[PDB]
Amino acid sequence: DPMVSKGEELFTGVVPILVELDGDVNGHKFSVSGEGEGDATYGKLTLKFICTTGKLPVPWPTLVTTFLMCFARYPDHMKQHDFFKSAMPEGYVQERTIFFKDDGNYKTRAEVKFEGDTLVNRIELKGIDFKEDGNILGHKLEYNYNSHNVYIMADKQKNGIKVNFKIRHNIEDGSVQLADHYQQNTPIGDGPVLLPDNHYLSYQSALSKDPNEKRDHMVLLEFVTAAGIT
Repeated sequence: DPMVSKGEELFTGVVPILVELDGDVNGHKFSVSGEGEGDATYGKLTLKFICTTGKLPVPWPTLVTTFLMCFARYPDHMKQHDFFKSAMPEGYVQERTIFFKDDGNYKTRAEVKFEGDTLVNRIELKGIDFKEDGNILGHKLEYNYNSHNVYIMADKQKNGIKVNFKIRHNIEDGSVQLADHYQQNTPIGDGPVLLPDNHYLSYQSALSKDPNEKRDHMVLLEFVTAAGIT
């Protein structure tokens, strides 16, 4: 497939990644810089984020989904389903609203694209209507993360895709904070892009700390594989 080729070809090896986030949650302002690499052949991403403004005002787990679906491993049998890569290198806009149950919401807009050999994820985040002393602004979420399917469909009208999924964040009391994700991706460019049949990505994420790092930070390791189209 000569089309499913240019984009796909960009991910056959290890790709350097840069992530930049400008954040405002209930007027609490913050910036985050991320670096690492992705290897889509194995669905593997390795990232370190730093809050460059000081103390992050929300729990780092809450920002995992916001901080690279073009790095998912698509089985050869599902390569016609890979919207993310087919939009490269001109890239794609990923927008979300993330509804925290009985709390506030994030609204995000990201541009994901190549700048030379680096894959870059530039994000603006706004959060509103949070409780001061809720699970999020009041930092009650454990520093861990659960494995979750992510559901993908065509939005044949924005010439893009819609994505929905729920994240349950473990709270320090043994309970869970739900984060209900609604997502839309559209290509930046005018060229043909793959519009997939319904399928899902399986995600697993592992959070850690750099023992040598004194700034407020998160180390994230993610594995992601496309499925649900046997």
